Amino acid sequence: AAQTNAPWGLARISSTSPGTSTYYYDESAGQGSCVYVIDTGIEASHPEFEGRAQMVKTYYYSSRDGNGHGTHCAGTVGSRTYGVAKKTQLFGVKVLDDNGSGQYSTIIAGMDFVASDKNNRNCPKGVVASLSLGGGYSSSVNSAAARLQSSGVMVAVAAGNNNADARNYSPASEPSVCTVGASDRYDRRSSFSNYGSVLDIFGPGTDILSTWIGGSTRSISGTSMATPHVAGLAAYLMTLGKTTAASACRYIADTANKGDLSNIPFGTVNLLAYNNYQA
Ligand SMILES: [Ca+2]
Ligand SMILES: [Ca+2]
Repeated sequence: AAQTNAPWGLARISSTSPGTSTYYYDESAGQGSCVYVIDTGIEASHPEFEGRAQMVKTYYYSSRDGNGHGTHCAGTVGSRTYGVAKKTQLFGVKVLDDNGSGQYSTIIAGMDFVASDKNNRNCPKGVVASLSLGGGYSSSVNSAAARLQSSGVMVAVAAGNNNADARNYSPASEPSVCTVGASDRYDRRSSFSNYGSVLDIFGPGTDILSTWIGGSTRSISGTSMATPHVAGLAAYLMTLGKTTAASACRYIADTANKGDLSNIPFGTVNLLAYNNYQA
């Protein structure tokens, strides 16, 4: 299948070179996989989700996304127009308040929640969790992210937006999960993206169009936008039988576009998420 005039990052992920505008993907489109978006929530009524999204848990007064950040990320995973995995199932877990902020004990609780809740849901092709959040190093946060991964969920986390080594941020610094850096439309590392040996992969994160609250859309930037391209891609590959939750990050790295990016510091992987689609 082909989506013409796609957002650039969806094109980038199905091409060996930059500058194309068509997203080429298999029709299966992540059908039968599930992605948990652990964030500010998801506006599930947005037309672009087509009834495929729902809130399953909130740690605040309401389950509503009063911010937009979670809706945007969810959109890049699995919205019709803006998503990598256009037929996946989205579940929203609200660990961040409507200012985009959250305590570490709540974030941890949210990851433990997903590990359990997945056993109650029908996800025959597998389970993915997208965590477009982070702060300073915490061994407990890293530990929760490790638990979620070892549960059998493909965990994808943002590297962070400090133009620094990701080793000092969590859950970015947990080795066992899939730590995602950001690139721009010219195949440069995004000027804000963290880097370092703990990064596993890069994805598109500068000027990413996606769904917003109030039924709208908008284009924002960050490692937060790169993470759901990778989470979506994982879902899409698992539905294809190409990989499993335990090895998806490694599979994505082994099948990535190698060496295309510029401004990658020495010791950081130069690998950009790629679907390898061939009609
Ligand atoms: Ca190339
Ligand atoms: Ca890793």
